[PDB]
Amino acid sequence: TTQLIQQVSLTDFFRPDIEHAGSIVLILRHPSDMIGEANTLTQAGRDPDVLLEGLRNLFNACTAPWTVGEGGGLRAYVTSLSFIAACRAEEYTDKQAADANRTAIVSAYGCSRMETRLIRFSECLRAMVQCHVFPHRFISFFGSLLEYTIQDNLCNITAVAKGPQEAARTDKTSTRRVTANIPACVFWDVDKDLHLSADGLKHVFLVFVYTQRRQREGVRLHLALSQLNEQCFGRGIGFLLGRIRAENAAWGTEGTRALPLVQLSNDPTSPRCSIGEITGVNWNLARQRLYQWTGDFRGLPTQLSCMYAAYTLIGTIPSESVRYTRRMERFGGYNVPTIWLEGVVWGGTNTWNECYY
Amino acid sequence: PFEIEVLLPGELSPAETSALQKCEGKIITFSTLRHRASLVDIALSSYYINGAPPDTLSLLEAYRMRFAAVITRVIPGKLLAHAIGVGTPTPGLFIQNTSPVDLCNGDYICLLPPVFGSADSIRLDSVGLEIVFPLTIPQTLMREIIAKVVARAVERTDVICYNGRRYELETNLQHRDGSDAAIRTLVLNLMFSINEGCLLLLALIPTLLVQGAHDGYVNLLIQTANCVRETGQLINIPPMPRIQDGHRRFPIYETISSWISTSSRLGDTLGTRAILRVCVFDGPSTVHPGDRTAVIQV
Amino acid sequence: PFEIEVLLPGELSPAETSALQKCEGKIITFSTLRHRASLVDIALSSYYINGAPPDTLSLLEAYRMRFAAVITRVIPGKLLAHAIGVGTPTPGLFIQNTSPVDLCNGDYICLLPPVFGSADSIRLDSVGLEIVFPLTIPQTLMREIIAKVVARAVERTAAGAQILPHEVLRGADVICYNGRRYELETNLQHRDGSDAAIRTLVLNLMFSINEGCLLLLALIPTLLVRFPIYETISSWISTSSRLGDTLGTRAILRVCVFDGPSTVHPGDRTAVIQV
Amino acid sequence: NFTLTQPRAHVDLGVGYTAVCATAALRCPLTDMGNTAQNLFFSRGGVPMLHDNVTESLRRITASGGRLNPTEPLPIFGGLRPATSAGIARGQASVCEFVAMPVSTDLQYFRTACNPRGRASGMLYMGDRDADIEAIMFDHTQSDVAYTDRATLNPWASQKHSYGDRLYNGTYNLTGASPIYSPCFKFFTPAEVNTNCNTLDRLLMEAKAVASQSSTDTEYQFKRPPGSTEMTQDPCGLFQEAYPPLCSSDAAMLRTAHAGETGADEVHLAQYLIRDASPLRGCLPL
Amino acid sequence: VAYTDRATLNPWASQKHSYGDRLYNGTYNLTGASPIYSPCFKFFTPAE
Amino acid sequence: ELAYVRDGVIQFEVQQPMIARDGPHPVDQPVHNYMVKRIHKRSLSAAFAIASEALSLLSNTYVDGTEIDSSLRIRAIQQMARNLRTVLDSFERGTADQLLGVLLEKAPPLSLLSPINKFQPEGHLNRVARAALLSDLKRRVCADMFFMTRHAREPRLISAYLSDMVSCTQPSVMVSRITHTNTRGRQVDGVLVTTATLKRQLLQGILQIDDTAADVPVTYGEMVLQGTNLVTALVMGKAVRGMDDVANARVPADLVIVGDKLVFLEALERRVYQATRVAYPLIGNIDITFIMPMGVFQANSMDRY
Amino acid sequence: AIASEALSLLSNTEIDSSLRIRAIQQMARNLRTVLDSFERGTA
Repeated sequence: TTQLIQQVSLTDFFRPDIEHAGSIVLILRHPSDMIGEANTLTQAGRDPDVLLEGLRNLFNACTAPWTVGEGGGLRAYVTSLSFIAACRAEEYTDKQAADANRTAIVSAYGCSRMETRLIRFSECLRAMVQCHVFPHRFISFFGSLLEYTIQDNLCNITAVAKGPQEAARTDKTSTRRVTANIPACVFWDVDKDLHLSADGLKHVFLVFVYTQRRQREGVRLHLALSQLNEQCFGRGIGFLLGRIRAENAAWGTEGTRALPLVQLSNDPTSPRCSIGEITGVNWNLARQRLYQWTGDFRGLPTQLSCMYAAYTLIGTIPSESVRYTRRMERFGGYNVPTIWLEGVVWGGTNTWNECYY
Repeated sequence: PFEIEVLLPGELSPAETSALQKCEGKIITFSTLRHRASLVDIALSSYYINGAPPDTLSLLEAYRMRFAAVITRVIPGKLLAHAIGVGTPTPGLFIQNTSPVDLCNGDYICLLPPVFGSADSIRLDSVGLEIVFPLTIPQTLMREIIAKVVARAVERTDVICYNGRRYELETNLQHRDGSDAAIRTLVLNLMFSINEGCLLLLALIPTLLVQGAHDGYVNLLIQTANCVRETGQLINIPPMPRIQDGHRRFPIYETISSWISTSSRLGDTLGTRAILRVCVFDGPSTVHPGDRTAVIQV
Repeated sequence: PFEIEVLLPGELSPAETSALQKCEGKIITFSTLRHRASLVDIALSSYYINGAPPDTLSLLEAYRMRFAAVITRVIPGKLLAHAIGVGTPTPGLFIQNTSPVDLCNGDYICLLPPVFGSADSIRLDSVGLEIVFPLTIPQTLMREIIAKVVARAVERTAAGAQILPHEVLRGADVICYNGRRYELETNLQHRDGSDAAIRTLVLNLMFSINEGCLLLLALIPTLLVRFPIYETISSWISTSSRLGDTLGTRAILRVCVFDGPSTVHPGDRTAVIQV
Repeated sequence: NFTLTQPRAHVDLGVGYTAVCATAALRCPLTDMGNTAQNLFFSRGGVPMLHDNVTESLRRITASGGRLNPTEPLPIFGGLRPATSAGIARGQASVCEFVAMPVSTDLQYFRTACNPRGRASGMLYMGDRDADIEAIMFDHTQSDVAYTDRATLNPWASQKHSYGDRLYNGTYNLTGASPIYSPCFKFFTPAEVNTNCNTLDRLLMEAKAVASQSSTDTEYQFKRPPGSTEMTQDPCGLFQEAYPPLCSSDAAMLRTAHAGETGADEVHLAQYLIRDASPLRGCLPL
Repeated sequence: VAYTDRATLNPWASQKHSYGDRLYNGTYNLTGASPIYSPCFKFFTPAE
Repeated sequence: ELAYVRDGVIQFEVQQPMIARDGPHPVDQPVHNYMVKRIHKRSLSAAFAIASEALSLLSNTYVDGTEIDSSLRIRAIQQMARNLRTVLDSFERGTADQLLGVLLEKAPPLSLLSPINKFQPEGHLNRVARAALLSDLKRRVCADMFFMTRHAREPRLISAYLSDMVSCTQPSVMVSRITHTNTRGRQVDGVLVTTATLKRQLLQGILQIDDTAADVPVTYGEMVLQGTNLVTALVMGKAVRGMDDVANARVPADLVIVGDKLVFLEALERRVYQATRVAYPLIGNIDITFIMPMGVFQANSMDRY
Repeated sequence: AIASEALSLLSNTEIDSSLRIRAIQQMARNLRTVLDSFERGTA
């Protein structure tokens, strides 16, 4: 009943020594098909030169050009989510704690030559979101990482499907039971409608925001904790983001009347031309007197450019009266925000749906 | 594992005990799961907080918000029940058949409130609540029923056929709480299909008509196409649209993908999700209606 | 509390035994639920009714509604089989790789037997029974693959019906992934499945799309700058619901290889597990 | 499956000299001098180019030589590489960096080996000054220990921040991991060194504990794959000195037509001979 | 392969269809009564 | 019986010898410094996969009452015992080959220690001394090359080698100097590993067999800790040990005498490392670079005479 | 709640014996305390 997956990792892009046990990581995928499908994804609305330059500078900044570029065989599979979580937490109206947490993070984990790479990655993701390439089709879920080892540029990263938090009992430290702590500072407050007594098998929705504003488009991590199905949650995300949906629709319309043919089709003695069409003697001489309707397709070439919902049903919890607890600790001089989430199980399939209602 | 415990209220026993004994394999459904389960929040709560008690929208909402619950053989000691979230099935949770048409293994039967003939009601003197019996109506039947309902609602702004069996039905225009939602959803779905691929599809209508002169499928396609084949020939339409982005990307693929996505979304919204697949063992799958039917967990 | 074991043909032809040994590692479809499934394949294509018997949908439904099984080595006198469908779970199963497409661990995979081109199968002259091995692909990639196939079929039909050429070179159409090249629609001949079984389905989808777009364009847009006329709409809704129900979502397969190789090729050591 | 694991620990009690090693042997050669070109066109930015009709001809001319080159569609993006061709039994090819220096060069300096860096540097000042290390290598204003009258050689090749640090060293994220890697980059950046109690341990750790930077399995001189396990030493990577091999202007004198014994000519017209610094004439008939 | 500076050695008989290949090769033997021997065929077809 | 030792280090009192001058310097006081080290960790895992046939055969509990199933069970247990013995032997060989080499970075002491005891009197060098040392090192690394290999036909460099080595060897500790001696009463030096051809050449040239004494004493035993000590150590966390300083198989083994040193050579080229997937250890590599001119000319003009 | 301690005792040569003895003593003390609490509640 226990399954393990072994993956390789590098040292120039990930440092397992800083990361402790019980962390949650997500497996990515190489954009081998994305670099080819970006031409169709960008469409005639925008130009592909910006995306080409972005990927060119991303490849130039990335080390080992002889391995990456066309296949994720010798690349770093596991990537730390703390950096992207901190980067995407700017647009959350809460930065007093974020700045204090990031001042030490940049000083310790960063420094050297990393600001240029960070800016390049930020602009690459901004260009990807602006061009509507949909890069969220490579995000998955995994279990806790309670074991890690590395000797020389090779990390034996292992993970499990479920979570044996109540049965691991490694007893490899001073503690008696294992635990898994992951920050949840990007948890969206969706209790405004469920503030009443609501207990049971709560579902976690991984919703990705897809804004279509002017030079402020990006994807920010979001979390939810409420017992709901795929229909009620969809309706809520539909008629709760109405203002931003209307703004995106108005921004994306970067640019035709009724017709009485229905009445004459409904009433009897309608003009039918079947024998003439079959014979072909009036293939083009009979359609010249029809209704042209002066139709134009320039009003709205595409309609899928207003997508703003990318929720995924990943993560379940059967414990009643859920309440997160935050404490204070130290890792040698820098406090870390940790949430005690132990003795729980998770599972389920991923459902990537693009809703633009 | 985890299970929902059902309490036994005092100063009441005979009528409900006899009803449970007669029900045997009948199962119920619960909305909120906790350390204890009650009986008031099944029918009275669903029929309250609205003033006028409806019969379709409220029942559908309750079914969507509820879960799957099974009932095993009742013992005189206490009440026993099992949840669908666990993966340890136990023989003895077989349910009865409440459909005039016999069923067989291999069909993904969903759940829906009884609307073709309603259901029997049992009067309770201890609390005063009713019990709703789930039905196994086929998916196509409820699909055509909801299609007729939405067509009648659109007309406002009665006879079905099943293997030669026809009977009179009732109207569903007394409540307009879901009519506006259906109108909004269909309007959104229509507004999500403003792509230019339909022009390209209609550009081949004369060629398809010519090719179908000897295909032989016209005798079957006439019934399913009675107005589209007439409206498509009454519009001239631009034969060759101007090329603006066809030299770089193929536009029909995007339109096809969007149509598939919106059709799947509409199907998921309408047909919702089922509960479980019914499978029997030992004897043949042909089970007489109104008798015991074997139900297992897959 | 017993299991079901397949039959073992004793004292068979040396060629037949060699073929069985060679195909032992290949995936073998499970038999019927009750007793046995031997004449089902023969009777599947019996209703030809003076024409091509429609079998693609029937075989797809059978594969979706039927499980799989894992065979073991052949011993003269006694045969052993393993089943994890309705029987007892087994501690790990070994199945050789079949799908040439690259797969990644830790992701949900689906099963869908291909119907375009050709597929691997085993047929014996003295037996007369053939087994088609379905191809396992992730749902996300499968949706794109089927959408591209539908678009290519539609464009081919348009080119063949319009008489004059209508294919516009939009650029390269080669899919590269982990150093593997995959070219689609490389030829326009011997298309035995392009417009044979799926032709009716694509025609129905096209006419439903046409009627829906006409109905919406009749009166819906307003900001752009005796016949009830309801039977057609009801039939379109019914057909859309039927196709949505028959589309199906068979996501029960999963891949999990313990310290397996990065690259995957047919003829490797993989694992089979469910969720 | 039955998996058994048992942790093991090992301690040490000898802080001083305990290990003795003395080996002297030769094995089959693996790599020799190469004649491959360099991927100078992979600049990724620079002067704009619009004369396509002449650039295509230049590319065809430079590809007709027979060296490595990209494919026909010119894949300037990604990591596409030409397919490896067959090779004769001669060794492994390698790059050859070119340095522009004045023709006027002292013969004594060439005889006594030359420093590719340009000037010898030493960090044995116990950190008396942070800028002392950079001054002795980028001053070019004081007399050197090797030249009694001159200060630095190759005035057109040794600079501070114009040519040397711009090209030979590589800054502003321009090194990367391309197959055309400069072997002299390993001793160009002093980086940061650690402190200790005595200098013996410091010099021991400086002269040892060196990891590989390339692989000899392919003739293209690719980077070391992650996870490989190999051991190598670079004694000449820290001494900043490389003795020239046995080379001469004319092969007539090196052919040794007279054979038998050997002689020594002091003053000649245009023929000069330099003895090899490594006495390996008796090992293998060269 | 041997010397990359030059193209090939003996271009007149390095195409598998030259005068020598037409005359003897290793399996042609177009002559009627010429006194052939082993080296005339072993120099072109070194088995497999 | 260890779970968390935090890289413990034993305590000892060792004072390095110092020279005495008693010249132009006043009376001083001794100065000592204390340093700490680190302890590394290693592990090795093994596995042996098997099919379900063995467990299906062993889970019958004599369901048929015959001798065929008994014979099958006995052959299965014999096969699994043989596999266990084979994997145990492979693990023992792996640990044996891994035990050789823990300080390969500083293994060669000659090139990194001879100048120190040859020119530096106490490690304090000024600018001129440092320049002289650098020049000597460059001359040594330029002239050494393969001179020893070229002049291997002359068996007289051993005296020079031992004379050079006698100025760099120092005595080890005296407290933990417990070792097993031969019947003669001479302590051994260490274990040397070399190739079979080198060992044969040494035996035919210099090494003469003159001693015969082999034994395999078993005195390590299995130490145990009392309950009171265990609890009094685990109440605080720190584990203590010692508290004593108040104030079967047969394997041939021989020894040789080369004068003032007693070193024995043990080479097993064919006995072990046979049909093994692990490559032969002690295979190092070296790197070198060369510089050549291209179109050079002299600066003057009165030289072509 | 009794599942956690039972699982810890089941699923986990003097330290282990001492730990087992301490766990058994703690379990006995907890059982005695819960029995006394139940008796007091019944009274």
